Amino acid sequence: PVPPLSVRPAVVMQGSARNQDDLTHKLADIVKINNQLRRNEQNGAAAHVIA
Amino acid sequence: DAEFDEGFKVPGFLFKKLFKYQQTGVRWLWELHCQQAGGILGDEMGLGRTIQIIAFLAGLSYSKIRRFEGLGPTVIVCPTTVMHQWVKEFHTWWPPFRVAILHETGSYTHKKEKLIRDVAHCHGILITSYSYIRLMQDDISRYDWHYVILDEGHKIRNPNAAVTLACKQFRTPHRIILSGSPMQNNLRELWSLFDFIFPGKLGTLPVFMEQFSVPITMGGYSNASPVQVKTAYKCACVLRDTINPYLLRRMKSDVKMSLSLPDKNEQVLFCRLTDEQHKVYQNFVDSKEVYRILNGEMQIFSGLIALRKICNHPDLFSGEEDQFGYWKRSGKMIVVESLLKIWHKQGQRVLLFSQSRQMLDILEVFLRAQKYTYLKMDGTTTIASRQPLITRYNEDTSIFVFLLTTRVGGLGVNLTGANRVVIYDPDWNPSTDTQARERAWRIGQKKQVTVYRLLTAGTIEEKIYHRQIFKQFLTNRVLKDPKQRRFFKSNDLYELFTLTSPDPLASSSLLAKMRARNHL
DNA sequence: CTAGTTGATCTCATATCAGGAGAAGGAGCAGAGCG
DNA sequence: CGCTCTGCTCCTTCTCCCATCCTCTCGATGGCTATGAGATCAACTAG
Repeated sequence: PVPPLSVRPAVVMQGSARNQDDLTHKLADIVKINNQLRRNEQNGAAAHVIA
Repeated sequence: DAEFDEGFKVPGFLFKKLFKYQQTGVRWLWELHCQQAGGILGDEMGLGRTIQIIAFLAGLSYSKIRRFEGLGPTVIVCPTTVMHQWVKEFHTWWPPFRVAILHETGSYTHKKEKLIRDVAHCHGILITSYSYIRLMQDDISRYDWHYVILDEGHKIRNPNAAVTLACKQFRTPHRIILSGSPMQNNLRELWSLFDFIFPGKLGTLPVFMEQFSVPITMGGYSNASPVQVKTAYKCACVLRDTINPYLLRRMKSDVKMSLSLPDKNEQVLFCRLTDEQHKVYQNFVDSKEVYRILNGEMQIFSGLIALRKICNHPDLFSGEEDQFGYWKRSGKMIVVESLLKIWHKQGQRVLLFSQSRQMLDILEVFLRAQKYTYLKMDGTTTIASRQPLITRYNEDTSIFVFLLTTRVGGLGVNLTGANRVVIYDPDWNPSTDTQARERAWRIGQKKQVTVYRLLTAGTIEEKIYHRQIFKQFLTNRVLKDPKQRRFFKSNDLYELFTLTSPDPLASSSLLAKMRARNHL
């Protein structure tokens, strides 16, 4: 379960740079590796790579 | 008539029109039909590969082989350019079949599903495109097709594309791929093609990679240990043996004496980057963006696009008589000017290809700037105007040069009218430029043709050239012969951002064969 | 009606040290039935 | 007479917890993840 935006608000700094929450960065890592694992299982990858 | 094993009689007049190799093909296709297996017609393009399907299906219908009384409803999936070409071909080489086109152009002018039903009931030959296959996997895969020919079937080379899955939803065993190059980048493409034609032969995709792609690839690298070279050699031979029955690949050397093609040439020209071109390239390689890409902070593709553009023309930045797309601003355009000058003086028809589409526009405005009468043909040119454009260019010699994007420019069009071919822009895919250059040197090309590959020395394009060479060697190692020489020129790393301009078997035959393979 | 044009809009292809306390598990082992 | 099934010890992980509230300053970090060709389709635009 990925929480809503209220639990991880993207606070705007003095300028326009929108800083993301720690939860959002972590979910970014999770989605990155999840997509990476999904393609590695779908396409050519070694068993140790998937592991 | 000509007669084969069980009941296959193909009409004699039709047979006599064929060549010897095309006759072999027809026999091969029928043997597959007997096995109920599929195959890849990997004949090199121009070798009249399509005619073989016509002959075989004609013979099958005529023989009335016994669910189906001869030839049932069948679907042809071919690239959008060539649909009417196939219709024309069926119509001439065998009028009796009904060949319905499934397209916006089409000829039906009602709902399409009615047409699908009509063909599936009256047993026609439904031509369609890969898109309409992707978009009506539901409708189309409800009608017990008898044959599922895919022309230029390499488009199914991605096992996960939607079109691939849609094509692999068809149920009949009589699946055929007509693909001049059934392997273009790596064997994953091969597995995909075999999994359409013959779903189990090469195993699952993971297992295929594990067992074949990894070893065969590792044997190509320059630094590979000899042990690994020999594992690659073994695996490559196993693969050829596995795929031998189901791939009929006649190159244009085992038929040349029996077919009499003209001379072919493959010159390469290492173009030199002009001053402004050099400056923009030298700056952008030194730019922070390239440095960040080297650090892996974002996608590499952006950098590669930028570099290719720079080498292709300074269209990163535009600089009277210095308007956008000015020839003198970029060296390759200077070379093209000289070549088209000499060739126009030779009264010769040229065929200029470009991987890009907007660059095809800059080439177009150039050819306006010159007095060269051209005809341009890319993805934006209407499909209905496509085959008539090809026919027009082939019928008269008034049209001198023929701008082409390689993606529609390749893929089954016949362009025998042109004589000289120049590949202006490299690709990461060797097959693209190969089919491009092969548009001319086909059956019916009654005049000599030479191929010029224009390349920028020391820039990205040379490294892309190295990529497509390494790919070509990998394809050769598994299609033409596994004794390929190792690609020693480069280590093929991410240092391609630099500018370095010039200046019964009786169980002893078996065991002997086994010992041979396992000695490697 | 019919080509032609034009947005969207999708798909596909390209690359490599001054904590402490308590609770839970495991290991070693004495010993007691007991078959 | 060896096998089991306790159940005691001892160690060893292993986890958790560490007053309230309030003021100020100061330093760091605060990113996109791209491109283009071809095909469909539906909107117009002209004929």
